[PDB]
Amino acid sequence: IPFLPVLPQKPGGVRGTPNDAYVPPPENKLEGSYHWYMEKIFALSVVPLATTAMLTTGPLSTAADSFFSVMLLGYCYMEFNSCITDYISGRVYGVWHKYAMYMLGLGSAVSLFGIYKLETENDGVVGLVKSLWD
Amino acid sequence: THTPRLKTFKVYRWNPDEPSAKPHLQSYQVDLNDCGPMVLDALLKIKDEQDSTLTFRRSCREGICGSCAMNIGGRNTLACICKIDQNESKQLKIYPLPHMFIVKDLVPDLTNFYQQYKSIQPYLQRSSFPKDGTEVLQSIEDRKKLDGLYECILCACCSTSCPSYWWNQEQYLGPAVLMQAYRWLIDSRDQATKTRKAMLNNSMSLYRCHTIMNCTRTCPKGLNPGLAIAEIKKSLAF
Amino acid sequence: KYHIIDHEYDCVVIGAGGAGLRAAFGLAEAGYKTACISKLFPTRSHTVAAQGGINAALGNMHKDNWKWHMYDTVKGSDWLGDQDSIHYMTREAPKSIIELEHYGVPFSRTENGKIYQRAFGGQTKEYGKGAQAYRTCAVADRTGHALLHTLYGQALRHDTHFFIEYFALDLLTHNGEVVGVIAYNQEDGTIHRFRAHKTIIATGGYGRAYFSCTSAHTCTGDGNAMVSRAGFPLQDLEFVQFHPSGIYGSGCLITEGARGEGGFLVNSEGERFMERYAPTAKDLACRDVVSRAITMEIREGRGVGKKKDHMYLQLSHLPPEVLKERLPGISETAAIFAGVDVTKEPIPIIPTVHYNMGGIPTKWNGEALTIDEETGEDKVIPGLMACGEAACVSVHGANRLGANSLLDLVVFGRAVAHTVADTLQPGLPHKPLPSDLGKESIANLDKLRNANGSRSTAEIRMNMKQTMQKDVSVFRTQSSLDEGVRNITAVEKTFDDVKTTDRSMIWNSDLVETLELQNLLTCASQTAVSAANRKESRGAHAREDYPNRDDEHWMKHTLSWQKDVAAPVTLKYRRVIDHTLDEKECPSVPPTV
Amino acid sequence: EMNTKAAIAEEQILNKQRARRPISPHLTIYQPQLTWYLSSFHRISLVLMGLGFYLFTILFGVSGLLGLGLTTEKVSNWYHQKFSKITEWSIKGSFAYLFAIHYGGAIRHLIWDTAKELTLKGVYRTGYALIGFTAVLGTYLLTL
Ligand SMILES: Cc1cc2nc3c(=O)[nH]c(=O)nc-3n(C[C@H](O)[C@H](O)[C@H](O)COP(=O)(O)OP(=O)(O)OC[C@H]3O[C@@H](n4cnc5c(N)ncnc54)[C@H](O)[C@@H]3O)c2cc1C
Ligand code: SF4
Ligand code: F3S
Ligand code: FES
Repeated sequence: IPFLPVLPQKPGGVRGTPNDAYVPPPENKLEGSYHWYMEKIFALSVVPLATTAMLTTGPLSTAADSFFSVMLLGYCYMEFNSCITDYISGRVYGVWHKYAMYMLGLGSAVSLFGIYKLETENDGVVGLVKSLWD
Repeated sequence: THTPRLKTFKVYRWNPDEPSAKPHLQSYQVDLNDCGPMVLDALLKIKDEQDSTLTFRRSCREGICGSCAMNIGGRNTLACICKIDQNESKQLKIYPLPHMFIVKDLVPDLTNFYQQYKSIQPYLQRSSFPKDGTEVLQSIEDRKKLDGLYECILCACCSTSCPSYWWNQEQYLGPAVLMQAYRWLIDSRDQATKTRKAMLNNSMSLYRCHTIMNCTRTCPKGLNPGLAIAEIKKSLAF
Repeated sequence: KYHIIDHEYDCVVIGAGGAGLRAAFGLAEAGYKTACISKLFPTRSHTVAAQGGINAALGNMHKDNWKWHMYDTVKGSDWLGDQDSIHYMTREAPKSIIELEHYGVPFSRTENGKIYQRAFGGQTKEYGKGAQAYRTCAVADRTGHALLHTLYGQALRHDTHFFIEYFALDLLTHNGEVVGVIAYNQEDGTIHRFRAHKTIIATGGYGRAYFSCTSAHTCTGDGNAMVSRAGFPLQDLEFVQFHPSGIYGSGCLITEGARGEGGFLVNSEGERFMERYAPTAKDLACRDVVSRAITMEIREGRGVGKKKDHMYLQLSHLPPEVLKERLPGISETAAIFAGVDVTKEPIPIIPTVHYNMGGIPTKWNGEALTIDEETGEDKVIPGLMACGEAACVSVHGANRLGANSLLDLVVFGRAVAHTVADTLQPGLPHKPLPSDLGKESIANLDKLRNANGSRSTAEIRMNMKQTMQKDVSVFRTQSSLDEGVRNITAVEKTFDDVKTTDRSMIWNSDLVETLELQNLLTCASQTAVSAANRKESRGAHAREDYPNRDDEHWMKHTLSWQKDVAAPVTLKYRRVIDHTLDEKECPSVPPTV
Repeated sequence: EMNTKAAIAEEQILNKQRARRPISPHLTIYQPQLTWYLSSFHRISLVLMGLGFYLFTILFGVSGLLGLGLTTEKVSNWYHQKFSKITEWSIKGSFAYLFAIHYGGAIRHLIWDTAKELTLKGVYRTGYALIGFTAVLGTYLLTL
């Protein structure tokens, strides 16, 4: 990742001797086990509701499209989030792991308002993507 | 009588008393006729009758200690089970285990791997034993659950083929240590599992797995460290 | 030139096998500052390859009594074992197996819910006159592999400072007593100098002195030679056991469960070896009479093979689901080295060198021994103990019973840990010693490193391996044994013309494997010498020119002395003990046939 | 006290050599297998189609607060005049299969977190059906 600064790392990958155990981080199940639940919820929802987006002829109703447009935002949020903690990690970048988690804040909170101008003024997000073509 | 056939091995090399050099590949021609049917039988003939600066690990030549695991011809496998194809027109490339800080030639530094095996506490943690001093009891259908878990030899041909362990190997435990955290969960005589299922419940120790299973594909003992992770996840939620 | 780094412990242990690990957390469970020095990682040893069982008189498949287990151990040695160590190792055997299940060894269970015991070879109940017994207490085909990975996880519970990948060079001796070791950090290239109070040697056996063995690659005799370079003796080195089932060419091993539950040693003509050339009445006997049964059959010509030095063994009569549940690991080691599966056709077999029933002479409580050179009595070496395969308690004597060497490690590793706790107090200052302590081994490491001669260090090893397979073999006489003593002195004398082409100091795998040749010539010169001075035939030492056992002139062990490579060898003898620990608990057996 | 100066005098001569070791190569030698070639097309296929979902909605979001008045039929007719005729199909042909290898790839993954078909015979027989499903669904979306 160019143009970032890097924290000073461990000399060689390890510090100590093979009888010095690795002390695990404390139990933080809002980032652990609960995050596995908010990943399967948005995956069990955008699979059936996209199958009732090819088997419909016109547009969807605004009720059945607003529930489909929030779940597509939470699905793409939980995959851009795990590409942050996998690549721009915190041992090697430090404070820029938390700044690049804030660009998924006010760069995704204005996407929720951008749906609100597509569900009331215009018609949906499946009405947009069909309108272009394909 | 015996017209000599010549295969060409291409072994990775480094020498840490001149670290200014770059690691390269060196070519050795091995007469395939007076040589054994495995690769370790061909890497020991090079050390006897040619350049003996080559270093590697080996102990039993049977496949049960896990000490000569390398990257032979594209995949991680054990060098005393991997068989030379008797076709002397193609070459062979032998590399160390991928993405490890190597030591001299084909010896990786597995020090971080022995500090992560220590931290899943691989010992029994009961609190009481029967009164006439005999053994603890365990039926056959509970003993059946361990088959395929206790017979891992700790070679790290599964851990060093997993793209999440290639990058986050300082905080992700790998598929070799997460299977042995599961051999002590499903033991029917291990009555402290509220603590074994609590050091895995952080951001990146168990959940840096994406089910891209190179592990079950390249284990040379035929086990399944990819299914044994997806039962911990099914248990930490349910 | 060299970095000397000093340490200061209470009991250092050399070797982290099955027997060095058991005596390294019995020591740290009492308040001692134990340290375990190993060359391999502790789960890469040779006791990872054991695949039989551990004999114990539990009796959860029939009635059993340990007094009968004592009789088969002493009969199976042809009365050369110390009969007070047989009383100790067999009494504390049910306790030291039930204890091994509370550490978490995944023992194969039965329909009752207890530990499953198969039937091995050599043990019969009711004092040698009765039915076959079922005492082996087994995991499926991985009893050795599940015994290391549990004892190593248990020695992570307590504090025990492992020094992994150190090569121990010599014992630090001073005024006739030992005080510690001097090792060599293989990863880095520094010289470490440990100092202890009770150093404990549990290195292992020498097997690589022969051409075709079933040992590992690291089973050079490294603790038998460190002792003999200090001036102390080694006991009973000529008794070498020959396993009757080893794969042709490579030397890999198939278990004795392949004949413990159904097995036919099948000739070239297709019969079972029961009578009329080589065999006794009951089959699957001790390995002494069944290996000399084979080498005369292929000598007469009744042996199947391309060159006809080769045999068969079928595994087709069994049901294919008992070849899967009870013996699964053998089925892969016969399909990749032989290329023939174990369900339709027989497999190739030759006899090869297996186990070594000699080493440092020991009491039953772990302490090493020597003799006082005037009265010839026993005399303990102050500060040195030994346990495992590299120690001759003579609980095996002349022929090790099958599946009895994994009980040797748990029982006599537990005993070594207890007898230090009764004698040494925890916390005691060390005597000050001079600054060049251990200066003879730095001068010997330096000489082998800057070597330049004519013969390479893998060529002298081939002259030694081809000599002791030819002469010191299963059938030996005093006209070819004398040719071996002349040859193994010639190979010893050309070690001062060796050639090493690696002057590096970080992971020198040419300086380690030329120190494993110096250790394997001291162990191998006293094997051909100590067998040319035994004019009898008992156990696994059979002479062609003296075919009867002399109970009145050869009921004695043999001790041997040799200081350096290419030095004269002297021999002296000591009396074998013939009384138990308690004359009312068990009576000692008389020497019969 | 000794043993404390021994784990300091050895570390400083160990950390001097430990910082000059190389890294053995990991990509560009590993074997092309089906297991990390199909689950590296599942991580790509949500980055590219995920940027096209973000970027087409901030444009409707930053023109919501700031008065711009962007409608669906305004930005659609802006799109068609912009790119060339062979370009209007090449984006349309790339994004057709990238949906089908992810719609077929989300169905596959939800079986795997119930620990079914996680053998080695099941990963390959529900990984060849992923290649059939892409070539018959993604081709059907090009005709429409
Ligand atoms: C093929 C085979 C099959 C067997 N099967 C059975 C069986 O079925 N049943 C049975 O009861 N017995 C069996 N045995 C016998 C028994 O398993 C072994 O002989 C015994 O376990 C050896 O254990 P040990 O502690 O004596 O030595 P090892 O376990 O060999 O200990 C060796 C260790 O010592 C250390 N070491 C060695 N040299 C040095 C050095 N120079 N410096 C520092 N450290 C050093 C290293 O850590 C090495 O790992 C078998 C043996 C073999 C060879
Ligand atoms: S799971 Fe397989 S590849 Fe991984 S360490 Fe164990 S035996 Fe080796
Ligand atoms: S390859 Fe790695 S991501 Fe999981 S399925 Fe195996 S540990
Ligand atoms: S030497 Fe034991 S695994 Fe190859």
